[PDB]
Amino acid sequence: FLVHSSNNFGAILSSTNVGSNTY
Amino acid sequence: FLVHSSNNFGAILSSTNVGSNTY
Amino acid sequence: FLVHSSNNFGAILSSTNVGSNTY
Amino acid sequence: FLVHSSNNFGAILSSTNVGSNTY
Amino acid sequence: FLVHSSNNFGAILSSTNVGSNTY
Amino acid sequence: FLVHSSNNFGAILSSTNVGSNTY
Amino acid sequence: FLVHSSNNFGAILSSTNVGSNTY
Amino acid sequence: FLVHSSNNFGAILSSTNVGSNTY
Amino acid sequence: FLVHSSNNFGAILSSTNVGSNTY
Amino acid sequence: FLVHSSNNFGAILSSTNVGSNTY
Amino acid sequence: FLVHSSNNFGAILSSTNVGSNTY
Amino acid sequence: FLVHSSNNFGAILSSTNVGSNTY
Repeated sequence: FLVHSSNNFGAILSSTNVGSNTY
Repeated sequence: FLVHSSNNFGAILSSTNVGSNTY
Repeated sequence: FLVHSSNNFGAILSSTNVGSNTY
Repeated sequence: FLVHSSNNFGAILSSTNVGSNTY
Repeated sequence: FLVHSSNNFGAILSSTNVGSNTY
Repeated sequence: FLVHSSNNFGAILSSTNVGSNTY
Repeated sequence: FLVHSSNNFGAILSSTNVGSNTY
Repeated sequence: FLVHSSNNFGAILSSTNVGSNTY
Repeated sequence: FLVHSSNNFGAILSSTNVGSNTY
Repeated sequence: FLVHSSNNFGAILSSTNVGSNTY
Repeated sequence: FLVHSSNNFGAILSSTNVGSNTY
Repeated sequence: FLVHSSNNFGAILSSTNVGSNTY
């Protein structure tokens, strides 16, 4: 018997930069 | 019997920079 | 019988820089 | 019988820089 | 029977720099 | 029977620098 | 007069997971 | 007068997963 | 007159997990 | 007149976990 | 006239965990 | 006239845990 509940009521602003690597 | 509840009511601002490595 | 409850009501500002390493 | 409750009502500002290592 | 309760009502400002090592 | 309660009502400012070692 | 030279002769294996956040 | 030279002679294996967030 | 030279001849293995935060 | 030279000839293994915070 | 030279010939193993904070 | 030379020929093992704070 497993129960997983996730409730979100809030504003979420996200910025993600992955890279910009010089080889 | 397992119960996992996560409730979020707050604003979340996130910035993530992964990289910028010179090799 | 396991119960895990996480409630968040507060603003969260986060900044994460992982990298900028010169090799 | 295990109970883990975490309630957060406060503003959280975080800054994390991991790196900037010269090899 | 184990109970772990953590309640936070206060502002938390954190700064973390891990690195800046010259090899 | 184990009970662990931690309540925080105070502002917490933290600064952590781990590194800056020349090898 | 600015000169930026980056030469890489070594194998580079990288894994990056950004996310897996429950709101 | 600006000169930017990047030469790469090495194998580069990369894996990037951005996401898997439950809202 | 500025000169920045970075030469890498060594194997580099990196793993980065940013996230896994429950709100 | 500025000269910055970084030469790396050694294997570098790194693991970085930033997060896993419960709010 | 400024000269900064960093030469690394040794294996470097690093582990960094930043977080795991309960609020 | 400034000269900064850092040469490393030795194995370096490091472990860093920053956090695990209950608020």
